[PDB]
Amino acid sequence: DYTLTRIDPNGENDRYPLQKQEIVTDPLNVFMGKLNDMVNWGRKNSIWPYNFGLSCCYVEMVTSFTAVHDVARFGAEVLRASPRQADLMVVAGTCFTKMAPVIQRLYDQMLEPKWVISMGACANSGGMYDIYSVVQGVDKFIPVDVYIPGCPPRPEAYMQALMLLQESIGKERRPLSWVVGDQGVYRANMQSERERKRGERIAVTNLRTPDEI
Amino acid sequence: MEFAFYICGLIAILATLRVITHTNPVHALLYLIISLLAISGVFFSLGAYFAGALEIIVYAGAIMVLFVFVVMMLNLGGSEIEQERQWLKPQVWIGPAILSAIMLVVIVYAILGVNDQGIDGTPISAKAVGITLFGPYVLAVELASMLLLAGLVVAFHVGREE
Amino acid sequence: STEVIAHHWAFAIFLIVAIGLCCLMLVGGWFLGGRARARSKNVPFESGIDSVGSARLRLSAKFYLVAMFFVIFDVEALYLFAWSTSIRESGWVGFVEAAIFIFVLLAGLVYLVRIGALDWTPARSRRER
Amino acid sequence: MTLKELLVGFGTQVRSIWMIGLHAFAKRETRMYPEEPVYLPPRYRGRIVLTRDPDGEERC
Amino acid sequence: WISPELIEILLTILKAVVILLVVVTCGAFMSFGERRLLGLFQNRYGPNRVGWGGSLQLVADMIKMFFKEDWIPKFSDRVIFTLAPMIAFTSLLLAFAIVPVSPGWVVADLNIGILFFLMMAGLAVYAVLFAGWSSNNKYSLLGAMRASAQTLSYEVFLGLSLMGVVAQAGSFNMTDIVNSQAHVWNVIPQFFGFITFAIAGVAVCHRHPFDQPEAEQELADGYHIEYSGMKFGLFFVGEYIGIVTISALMVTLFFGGWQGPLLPPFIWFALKTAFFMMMFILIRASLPRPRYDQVMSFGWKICLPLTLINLLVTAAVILWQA
Amino acid sequence: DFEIPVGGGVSDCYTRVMLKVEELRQSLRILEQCLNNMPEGPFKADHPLTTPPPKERTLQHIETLITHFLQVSWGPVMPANESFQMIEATKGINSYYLTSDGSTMSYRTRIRTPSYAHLQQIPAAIRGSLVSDLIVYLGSIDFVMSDVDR
Ligand SMILES: CCCCCCCCCCCCCCCCCC(=O)OC[C@H](COP(=O)(O)OCCN)OC(=O)CCCCCCCCCCCCCCCCC
Ligand SMILES: CCCCCCCCCCC1=C(C)C(=O)C(OC)=C(OC)C1=O
Ligand SMILES: CCCCCCCCCCCCCCCCCCCC
Ligand SMILES: CCCCCCCCCCCCCCCCCCCC
Ligand code: SF4
Repeated sequence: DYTLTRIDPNGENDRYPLQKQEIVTDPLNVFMGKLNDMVNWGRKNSIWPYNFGLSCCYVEMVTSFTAVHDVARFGAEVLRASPRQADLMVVAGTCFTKMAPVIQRLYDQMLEPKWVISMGACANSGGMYDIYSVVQGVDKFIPVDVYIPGCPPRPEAYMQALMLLQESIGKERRPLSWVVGDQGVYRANMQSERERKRGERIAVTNLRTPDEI
Repeated sequence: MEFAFYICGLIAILATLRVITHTNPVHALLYLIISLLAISGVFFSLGAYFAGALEIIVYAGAIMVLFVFVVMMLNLGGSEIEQERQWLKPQVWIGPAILSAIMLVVIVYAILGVNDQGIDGTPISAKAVGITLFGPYVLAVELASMLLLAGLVVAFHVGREE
Repeated sequence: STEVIAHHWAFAIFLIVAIGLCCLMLVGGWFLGGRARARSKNVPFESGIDSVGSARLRLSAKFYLVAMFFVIFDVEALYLFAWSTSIRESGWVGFVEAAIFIFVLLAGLVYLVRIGALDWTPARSRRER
Repeated sequence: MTLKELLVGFGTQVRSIWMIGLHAFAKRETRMYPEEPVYLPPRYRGRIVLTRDPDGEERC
Repeated sequence: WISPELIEILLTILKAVVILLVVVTCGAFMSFGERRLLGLFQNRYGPNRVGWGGSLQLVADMIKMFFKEDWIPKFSDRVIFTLAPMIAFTSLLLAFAIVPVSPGWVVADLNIGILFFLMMAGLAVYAVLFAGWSSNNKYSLLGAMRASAQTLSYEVFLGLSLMGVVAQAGSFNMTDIVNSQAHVWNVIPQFFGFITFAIAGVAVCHRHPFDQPEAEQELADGYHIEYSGMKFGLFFVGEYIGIVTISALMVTLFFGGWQGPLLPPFIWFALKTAFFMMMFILIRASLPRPRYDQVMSFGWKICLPLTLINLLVTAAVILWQA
Repeated sequence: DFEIPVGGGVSDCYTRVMLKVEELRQSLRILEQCLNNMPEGPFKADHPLTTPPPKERTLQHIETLITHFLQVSWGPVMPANESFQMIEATKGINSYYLTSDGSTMSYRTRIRTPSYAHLQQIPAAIRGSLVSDLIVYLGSIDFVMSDVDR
């Protein structure tokens, strides 16, 4: 129930993303597994976002940064302006055609480990802007870990996607050292939130009438 | 106390030699910083604590403006190192090398011909240096202030762009 | 005595353990964690677009005059460092010498301020009107 | 610069420091997501559903 | 090795090691406390989920930093690039190595003292200079030039601010300085020295409002943008050790250090040092960042004559009562 | 009843920010006046081209159902004319110029925005200054880039 990705920019592959993904089993060792759990906990409980913004979704993201929401409680407030110091790219805005090379460059300039959260309908699929100058989804050329529907998603939805990213990180397998062991990245094939919440979503019967407040 | 003095002297000699025979200006400044740190260590081993203190205090700022001017003009990539490399040739440095060697051996002959009793290494605090500076040596301080003022006036007059 | 060699050993161990700890965490940072591979990984960061030229151009700092004044003022500072530790034994006459020294220092500073030096900001950035 | 400007600036920095200290002595304004549920208005436009009639059949 | 002298040497070495580990741990926990205190200042909480009260956030940060990849760019000068975080980490540590935290608890009882602190500050500027130049980036070069201009601004009066304290104590030793404040603390006679040293010490660590080399709004994080992994963590930890060092030095120089009426001396020293640490955070949260040309003009035209006049008045007062 | 703040003749960063503070205070005054006096009437017009029609009449009348059906599917048919509206936006003056061909879609939609003009003004007002002045100028212009590029 895992997927393995190995990347190779210099290999024979012209289209982005320059990676290969297969479906494998969990490789996980009486102490290596515990140390992998400890580093996964340390990575998931300390995620530093990239100060990269495209459009209105970034405004709601920095609304989440402020005091009335306090995403700092999750340890995700540091907001580095450099790609090298950042661990998470939140594509929060429209993936414009003129900025897709810029987004690809900034994704290349981040360092391992890296995670991608697409925020909003523009970043997910292009959204309302099925237009000549908009890339229909940032996942056309970068691998996206978490998707957030919304236009804009409210800040608590951004923290919900951050918690989903933390749950994804906390059970993935990565190379502990770059000199010993396999260098491929193992990510879990988790159950989707739609089928998980279908039990509690279908059973909804009555809501408050729109004339109230 | 001998070990620190001799190790710092050897480090100063090596860093000075690497300074005078280097093409990279920033690396030369770094080795100059190392050499002056070693000089201050030599000062500290001889009991002149104030001398080493001023060697690190006032030359860290002196080499800092040297770094500022190196960034201002000299850094150009590999072109400046390549241009500096052509000026240094085996004949070019082998010319004055024998002159420096014969001067050094003459000065060494002069040094070895004097009597010795050994440096006791008794520390000299900055209080005694301050007492002597503002006591018997008044006019040295005042005309050194005038000398530094003169150098400042010269620096202002020359260093203006327009 | 014993306290002096004990303090020297404590200072040496402080230096050694500090440098060794810095080296140890540098080695641990370098050895732990997998590497990343990208086509534009080894490119200087310039907000996502390729540079014009390089970052090794010569850059005209406007405060170089202030720098070569700073060296002189640092030497005046070292003279006052030497004076200030022995004020009581210097007497009132030494206070007169230091007063003359400091008066020459402010005379040079007022001269530097008034003649246009120590002012390298552009005309558009002088906050006029 | 003028000495009065320097004194006014020093007092201004002191006043700003004092006000941020009184902000430290104030009440927190954070809504504790996800520990407390987010209050949403009845006509808030979020997840889309298809509803039923009171008879129990789908209204579409 | 059974001798009172050798076990005394071992005890002094152990005390120095304890001081070093405590100040490094205090720098990392001071990063965590900066996050929590900025939350407190800005009507929020900060990290309070990783363990009880967020106490394990620093551990997760350390694990992430150690397992984030440490890289050296191909376009950078590798030796200087690796050297600069080491200097940034170690210079203010060696500056702290002279601070007396308690009677009988000091690493180095130097006769130079504040001179050694001046040496370590003049060596600490070179870390930021080397990081800015070596990374071969344009924002880094601009940040290095801004840091050099900042050093031009502050280092002229950094020592003359404390020369009043040196004149009052009559010596360069920190033990003599804290012993000279047995009757009154040095903040009251040397108040202009106090504020000028506060300005210069905030400028030493490149802390706000004096964060010109790494101004995120201006230079997009400035000189250390190419740094990542444990080199970036080395820069931040060295900055926080610098905060602790400057706070402890100001406590010893202007507030008596460990001297207090009722509490144990280390309790008073820790209370005043934590007070000035939270004042560092209060200064960062409170006031905006000035332009660096204005900073240079303020440091040259205002602070330097103020320190000179303060030294002259201090000498006149000392010789009047002698 | 609200006031329009004006400057002294110099458009500084500080002057623009303080003018926006006074605009915020005047907007608070407008909000107080409209809170104290809000009419009790309809929230939609009685015109046949009001899109969409009121919901309860749509749910229980066939004329309203027909109008709603043809207005949400094909769109309202606005006759062939040119229209223009200029308003004071949050960042300046926002204008819509709409050319209708007599169909249910706009033949031409021209949007004039102030941030375009401000960003074009940027080189003429910051040339010769430092980069810090440019940072303050960027922070004190009140622009977003969806406003500029549209
Ligand atoms: C343990 C160590 C840490 C201790 C923590 C507590 C103390 C921290 C001290 C922090 C000091 C920060 C100082 C910042 C100085 C900035 C000066 C500057 O650049 O001001 C520029 C600004 C405009 O420049 P101007 O000259 O007017 O324009 C010329 C253009 N044609 O001009 C002005 O704004 C004019 C007014 C300048 C005011 C300068 C600062 C006054 C002193 C510092 C603030 C108060 C600190 C606390 C003092 C004690 C309070 C109880
Ligand atoms: C191995 C040690 C790693 C320490 C990591 C510390 C990270 C920085 C925490 C403090 C901080 C700083 C300096 C900071 O620059 C910043 O940006 C404004 C913050 O708020 C988002 C911070 O909380
Ligand atoms: C383009 C001009 C270059 C000028 C270079 C000058 C180099 C001078 C080197 C002198 C070396 C002297 C070595 C010893 C000679 C014998 C002793 C002195 C003369 C009696
Ligand atoms: C926030 C406080 C930061 C303090 C930094 C320096 C601490 C150095 C370690 C001191 C450890 C020893 C303390 C004194 C022991 C003797 C007295 C015990 C009773 C108080
Ligand atoms: S999804 Fe909506 S809110 Fe987000 S960038 Fe697109 S238009 Fe803006």
